[PDB]
Amino acid sequence: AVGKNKRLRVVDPFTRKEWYDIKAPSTFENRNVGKTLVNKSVGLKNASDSLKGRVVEVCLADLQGSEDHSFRKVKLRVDEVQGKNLLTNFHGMDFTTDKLRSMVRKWQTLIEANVTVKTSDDYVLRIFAIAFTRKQANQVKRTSYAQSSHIRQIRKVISEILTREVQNSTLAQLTSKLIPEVINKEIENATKDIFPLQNVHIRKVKLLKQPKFDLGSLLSLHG
Amino acid sequence: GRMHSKGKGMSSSAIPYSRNAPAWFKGSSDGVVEQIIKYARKGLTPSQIGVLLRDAHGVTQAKVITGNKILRILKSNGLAPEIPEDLYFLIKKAVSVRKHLERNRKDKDAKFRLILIESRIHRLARYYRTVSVLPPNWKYESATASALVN
Amino acid sequence: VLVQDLLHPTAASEARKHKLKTLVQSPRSHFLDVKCPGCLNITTVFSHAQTAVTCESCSTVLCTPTGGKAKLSEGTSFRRK
Amino acid sequence: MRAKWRKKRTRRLKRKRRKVRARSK
Amino acid sequence: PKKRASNGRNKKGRGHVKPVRCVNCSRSVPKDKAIKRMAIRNIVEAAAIRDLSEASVYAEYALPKTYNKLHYCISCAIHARIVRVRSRTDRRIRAPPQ
Amino acid sequence: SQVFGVARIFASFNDTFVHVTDLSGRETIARVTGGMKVKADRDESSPYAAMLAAQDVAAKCKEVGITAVHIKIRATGGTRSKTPGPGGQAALRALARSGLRIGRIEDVTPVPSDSTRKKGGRRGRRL
RNA sequence: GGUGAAAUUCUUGGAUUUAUUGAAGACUAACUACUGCGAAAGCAUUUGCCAAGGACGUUUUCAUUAAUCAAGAACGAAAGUUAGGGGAUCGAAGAUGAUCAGAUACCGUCGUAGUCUUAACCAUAAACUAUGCCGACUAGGGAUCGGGUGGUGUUUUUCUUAUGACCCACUCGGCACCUUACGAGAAAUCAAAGUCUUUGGGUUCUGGGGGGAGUAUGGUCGCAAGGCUGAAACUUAAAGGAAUU
Ligand SMILES: [Mg+2]
Ligand SMILES: [Mg+2]
Ligand SMILES: [Mg+2]
Ligand SMILES: [Mg+2]
Ligand SMILES: [Mg+2]
Ligand SMILES: [Mg+2]
Ligand SMILES: [Mg+2]
Ligand SMILES: [Mg+2]
Ligand SMILES: [Mg+2]
Ligand SMILES: [Mg+2]
Ligand SMILES: [Mg+2]
Ligand SMILES: [Mg+2]
Ligand SMILES: [Mg+2]
Ligand SMILES: [Mg+2]
Ligand SMILES: [Mg+2]
Ligand SMILES: [Mg+2]
Ligand SMILES: [Mg+2]
Ligand SMILES: [Mg+2]
Ligand SMILES: [Zn+2]
Ligand SMILES: [Zn+2]
Repeated sequence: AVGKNKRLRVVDPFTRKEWYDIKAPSTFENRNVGKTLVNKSVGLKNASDSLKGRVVEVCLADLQGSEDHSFRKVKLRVDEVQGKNLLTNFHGMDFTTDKLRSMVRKWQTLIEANVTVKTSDDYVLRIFAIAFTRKQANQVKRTSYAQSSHIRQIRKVISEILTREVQNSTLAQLTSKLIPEVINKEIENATKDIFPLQNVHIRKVKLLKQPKFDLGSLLSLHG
Repeated sequence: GRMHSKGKGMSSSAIPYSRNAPAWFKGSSDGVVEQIIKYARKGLTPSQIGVLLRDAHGVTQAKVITGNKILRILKSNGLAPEIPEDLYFLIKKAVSVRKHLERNRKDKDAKFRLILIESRIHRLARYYRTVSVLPPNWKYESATASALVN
Repeated sequence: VLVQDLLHPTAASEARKHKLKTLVQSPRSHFLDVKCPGCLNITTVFSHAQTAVTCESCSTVLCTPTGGKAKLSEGTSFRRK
Repeated sequence: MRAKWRKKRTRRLKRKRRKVRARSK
Repeated sequence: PKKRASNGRNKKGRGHVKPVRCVNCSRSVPKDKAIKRMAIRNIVEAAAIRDLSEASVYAEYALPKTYNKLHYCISCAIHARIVRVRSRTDRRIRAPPQ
Repeated sequence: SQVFGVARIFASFNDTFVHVTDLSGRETIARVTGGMKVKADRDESSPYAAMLAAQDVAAKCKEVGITAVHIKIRATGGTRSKTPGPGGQAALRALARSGLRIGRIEDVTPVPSDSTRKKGGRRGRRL
């Protein structure tokens, strides 16, 4: 603190600022999230200008109530500023590091699957999958690896499933499908033939490309 | 214990004791011979023919039933090919490798493999010359090899 | 150990031992009389096929090839030769 | 002295020797 | 002489194992001669848990664990007492103590 | 009932950060680092400094109106360290014991899916 | 920032830090093992194409076609050499800040060449299992990977299912490992390093005290660095190996 740099009045900037309201899409339960803080609107350079585009990454348990959804995470992009309220849209789903890493146990093969897909709208989504190989309750063998061919087959199946599930309906619809882990269950059901399998999750949904803006559609996700 | 790899395997067919025709098998040796001839005409190599006999029909081994090996039979009828079967196959394999190499150049493993194949072919050629199945001057190259294959 | 009759061993032991490594080499494979559910014809199919063997009269596919022993086509019924 | 270092020294010497030879030529 | 029949490595059937860097000093070490200690530490220290609990919104909360595999070059390991020098007769024990 | 922010603790092996932001994580409410509070240069990382920083942060938070924080704990990451510094735990403790509310705690250390080359060379830091 | 402590360096024209993004080139974490494959060097993101391959199964076919190899070939880590492209990181040289009696060393900060790639070259490494290859035989024991057999064995369930995954038992081939040696060995140790004074299954290569020396010279191959080949004079009673207190 004694060391000084060469370096070759409006104190307390929070008095120059106002609070807003994070409004999540109608897909979730706890529809209002929390508070966001922005500078007061100066003539040319409004408050609503430097807001639309902001990402609020929040826990999925703090939207649904139940803490069986604690490991999941959701990015929400601010779109329409109501005046005090700001309406968000789904931007990206995530897994927290403390579960993803937890589930990567040694002595079993992890199967990871990618896919890029358009929705029934024009949303380009890259969605990821993790599946692990299970010690089938009977086993004496201290491992339970899958053979490479089997793994490949599983991956293919997963990809197919993902393609089927996206391309068919809106991003909102996809989100709805995702929350009670239906897709995962479906995947599990599919892959019971190829290999036992366990801890099947869609980890990570990444948005890449969105259509125009379409205000009406966005609104139809609120009220 | 293998000829070009470190491999040490012992997987092989084990021919039964009795030279005599199996007790359950009826038919006739002549019939078998006829079948073989037909197969040859159709355009099959001895091994393939043998396999067919084993599978679709009651033939265990041709020498067990007819008294003669398939190749011999083929020769007798005037159907045994210009190049012996195994050698031909080897040549074909070599040609494929060569073709592959022509397309992509940096494949060093492939190149290495090709050399091995060539060596094998040469060995076989030498054997054949000694036995005088091939004309005693027959050589294997590249274009010529391709021609032979096709 | 130490003292054995190497000439005539127990049958079970022989069975356990690999083909070739037995006292005298003999195949473990066998031939089969295959009855197709439709027509009354008997075809002699070798237990370790390789080829997709059909009945000589009608194309039905009696056996599909696998690693070792070939697999029969469900509707078919066999009898060991 | 490490063998590697000795080798290096030898190499160095040889370069000089080579140069000398070239000059002579 | 050979101090170890394993050569201190664990490879044999391989030929070349890709090197991992040391987590302590970055001494590039083969992934088998690597000494891999997988540390599952709790994200909050044992004495500071109660306070955190008291603080926390939503009672009956998970409190996660942090996960990492650590790779020590053998010298570093020796220094930091992850591994110790053993007797000729009891070097042989491959089973972990616990 | 609650106003939420993001605590963002970044504790390297030397010098420690606290950094409260809003839920969006774009607008900031006090940084305050370990080097600010203790001017002894080596003590930038030491728990005491971290604690002090946390205390300072808390006051600021109180002034603003942020009753509650989610904590994001971070080590240097990438090629470097990965193990959290000495003054992260202390900072957390300080945060806890200021009357301020807590919930949702995660590690956000930038772990690579195998990365660029690490600093030090083959034989590394030979001390 | 960095550190054992510092300093070098960047910073109110706002460093660090936070959030979204974008580009560029790297690399392929965790999974990852006394596991896989390849002649070795080596080889982990997905998918497609392109040929190749070991093991196994085989009442298929040829019928001694084989084993090992002076001559000759093919590949051959990393550095290094030309000329392009790329140049994020890391970094021989360099700068440069400390530490020291010195410190153009370790530590710190930068940083050309190099690191990546495309055409050439280079031919070496503790290129190590410091164990040449092929074959036979001798001793138990569990594992494990690849395949194949037999189990009214378990589960799956869409009713029998049929696969798949397990479970048990056997079997070839592999990476290993554990205990004993009745054999070896100077011993450390070794299921080969055993079946050797009770000495002969087939073969290629290499060594003959330590230095001088992988030097001198002559070839030869390299654009060059270098490689392969390789002495003698003279010198010396030891150099060494494994174990011991
Ligand atoms: Mg053999
Ligand atoms: Mg040979
Ligand atoms: Mg020693
Ligand atoms: Mg191998
Ligand atoms: Mg090596
Ligand atoms: Mg030290
Ligand atoms: Mg800034
Ligand atoms: Mg594997
Ligand atoms: Mg990976
Ligand atoms: Mg030679
Ligand atoms: Mg290089
Ligand atoms: Mg220097
Ligand atoms: Mg200096
Ligand atoms: Mg340095
Ligand atoms: Mg050498
Ligand atoms: Mg050697
Ligand atoms: Mg001498
Ligand atoms: Mg000694
Ligand atoms: Zn029929
Ligand atoms: Zn280290």
